[PDB]
Amino acid sequence: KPILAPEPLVMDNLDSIMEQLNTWNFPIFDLVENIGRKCGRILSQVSYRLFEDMGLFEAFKIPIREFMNYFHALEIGYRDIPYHNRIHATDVLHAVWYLTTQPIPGLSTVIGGSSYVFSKTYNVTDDKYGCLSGNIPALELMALYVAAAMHDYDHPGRTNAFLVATSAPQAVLYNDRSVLENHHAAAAWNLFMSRPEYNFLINLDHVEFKHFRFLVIEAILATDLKKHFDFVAKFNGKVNDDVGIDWTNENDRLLVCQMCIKLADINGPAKCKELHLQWTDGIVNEFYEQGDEEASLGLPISPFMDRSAPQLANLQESFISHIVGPLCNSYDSAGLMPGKWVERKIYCQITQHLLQNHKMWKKVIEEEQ
Amino acid sequence: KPILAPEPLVMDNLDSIMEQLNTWNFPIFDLVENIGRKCGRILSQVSYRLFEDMGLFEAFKIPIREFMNYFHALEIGYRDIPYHNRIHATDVLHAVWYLTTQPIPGLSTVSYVFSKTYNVTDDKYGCLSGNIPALELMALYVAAAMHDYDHPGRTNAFLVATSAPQAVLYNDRSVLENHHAAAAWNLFMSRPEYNFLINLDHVEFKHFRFLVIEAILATDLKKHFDFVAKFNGKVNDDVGIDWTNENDRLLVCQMCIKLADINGPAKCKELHLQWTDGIVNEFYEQGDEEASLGLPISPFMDRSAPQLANLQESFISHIVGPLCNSYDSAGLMPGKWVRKIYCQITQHLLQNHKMWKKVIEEE
Ligand SMILES: COc1cc2c(cc1OC)-c1c/c(=N\c3c(C)cc(C)cc3C)n(C)c(=O)n1CC2
Ligand SMILES: COc1cc2c(cc1OC)-c1c/c(=N\c3c(C)cc(C)cc3C)n(C)c(=O)n1CC2
Ligand SMILES: [Mg+2]
Ligand SMILES: [Mg+2]
Ligand SMILES: [Mn+2]
Ligand SMILES: [Mn+2]
Repeated sequence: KPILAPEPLVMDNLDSIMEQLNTWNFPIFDLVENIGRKCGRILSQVSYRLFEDMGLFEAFKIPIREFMNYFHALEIGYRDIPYHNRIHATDVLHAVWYLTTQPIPGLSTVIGGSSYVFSKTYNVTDDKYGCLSGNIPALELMALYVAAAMHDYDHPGRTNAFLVATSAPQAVLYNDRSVLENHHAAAAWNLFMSRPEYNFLINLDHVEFKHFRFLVIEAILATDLKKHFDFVAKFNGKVNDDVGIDWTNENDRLLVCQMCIKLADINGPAKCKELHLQWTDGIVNEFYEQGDEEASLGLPISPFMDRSAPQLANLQESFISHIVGPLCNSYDSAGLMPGKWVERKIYCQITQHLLQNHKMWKKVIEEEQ
Repeated sequence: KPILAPEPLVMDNLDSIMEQLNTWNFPIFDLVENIGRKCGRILSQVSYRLFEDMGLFEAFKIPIREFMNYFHALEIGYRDIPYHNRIHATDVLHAVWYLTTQPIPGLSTVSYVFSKTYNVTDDKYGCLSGNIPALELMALYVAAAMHDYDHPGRTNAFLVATSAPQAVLYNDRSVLENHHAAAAWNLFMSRPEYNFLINLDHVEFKHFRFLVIEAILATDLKKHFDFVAKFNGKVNDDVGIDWTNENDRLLVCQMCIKLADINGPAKCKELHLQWTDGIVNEFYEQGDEEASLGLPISPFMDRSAPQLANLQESFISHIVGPLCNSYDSAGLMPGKWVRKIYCQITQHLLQNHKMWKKVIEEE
């Protein structure tokens, strides 16, 4: 019955691609081909590297075998669908790691902090640059990373609105409230608890484990796009009406973690053209599969989900303008965006990609009109 | 095989008690004895009478057989535990009906239904059923019937502390209330013999389901203070309660199902004390199980060390009292003009509070 991590445990010939993890535009699809399509190891392998990179194994006496057992079971439970698969989960984990360990221009380190981890890739001795992992305790950072790995577990390639409209068993079970996000969290925790071979958290005390579980759940549930505007408003409030992010306040740290996983979840439009376009193919393929089923069931086809009338450019442009753009703006306004001091001015790779990708789609719109 | 209602759908031997439904201190335990303790028909029989009394069957072309099928299946699924049983569910349904149908002094009256027990000659009175559309009222009543379905006689905190499958399933968030709503809707949808809502259109049905869920989830005591604050907010704000606003009517409905859920301390001594025995018995059963494990026994749950009077007094002072005060302040409490108002409900709550204080002093 229990799914255990294959004898090799850590694969050895992937070192060249794995060295590139500390870039924003990590070539994740090249990693897929390297490892093997539907080999089912990308997540556990990347998880190992990133946890190793942060010294999380040592920080929480995590047994590597149980870690790799759980993460393999987890990744096996991601379905082979175009977008919400184990490759997306790996991508999201890489993004929250990048966002939390890379230099942020003019970020202050929290007074009185000794407990925290730092990436081996964070070798700078600058006072002009900080990173989130210096302001967020290791337990909370680990919670965020595990959440990213878990966050879309057993996704069926349909939206919540679809599950609700068709009274799917999941929607009835969760009373039409964050159906998939509740499922991802609940199923992934159930998986964890089902076997002692999965108990990589054996050395947290009872209090720590309970707090960890709470944080993981809050992070996963924050991925419901239905609550996107509420989260952005609430964060904007703390930066505009309030004294800003109190890194000493547990609730402010939670809210940064949630904004962080949200940005990571929908990072595609903020990547280089190549990655962005590959992820686009994935998501629109899931949408059309839903459109097919909606039609066959006599329900009206949802916007942007008709293969016959795609409106691809409109989907992309509006998604960037209404969702991703405001989220990046909000996150930048708090000063959490990785970036570089120019020669003061800040150069920000993430918002620059988002601008270029937005331009690109606005051009297709004119040409098609 | 589905659970269907007993062939003679309406019982005929309960007429002396069922006419007394339009009193606050409905003798519900006498009805239990009339029907038979574990006969399992109390909820469906009361539901029939109240829906009949409101003309809801006619208002929504509800087929009575499917209605009675569902409500019997529902009541069968309430467990035989001391408090969170089908008798509590019936009690809660009776309370929301009473609160929404009975005369409220100086309430402005505004499709809608009215109780047969309500005369329209007295202008100095209104009732909530005149300000809340029939669909929303029906949602509230069905919610009350469903609201504690398949209760295991343990608190959410217990289920969370012991990583019960339900707590893992609902991520520690309103575990029981999510379960009650989800299990009761699953039951409804499982059989066409249960589809008493067949004649709502798609829009109405969706809105109905949303309202029912919101009412059930509002019974989580963890959210008690938020609801009371929010309601006090709308009352003490400008324009007060806007009966034309849907979100203002939802909060009224939620405050109504909340008051009904914990109505016991606002009943006559006799009823109050019977319900007390029930709840403390569930608490001690949980206390037992907590000690069977290595968990510390929760406050007021040790039978070998009871703080009954403290439990009662603090529950009234911290929970019930503020809720009644809030609800009275909005002017929604049933009562009689005697420029003075006599209010049976707040009167009972005061007396029961006094009673427990006295008991605390004697020690
Ligand atoms: C990374 O690329 C993308 C990733 C996603 C989505 C779109 C992407 O690009 C367009 C996406 C969109 C979505 N609904 C929306 C749709 C349809 C269009 C728009 C304009 C806005 C929303 C919220 N809904 C409900 C949804 O589940 N998703 C999945 C995540
Ligand atoms: C109407 O009678 C009663 C009905 C209930 C409860 C108490 C009653 O009166 C004692 C009750 C109380 C409870 N917790 C509390 C306890 C224990 C004590 C106090 C002071 C306050 C709360 C919120 N919790 C967690 C709980 O589940 N319940 C069940 C509903
Ligand atoms: Mg998701
Ligand atoms: Mg309850
Ligand atoms: Mn995702
Ligand atoms: Mn109840």
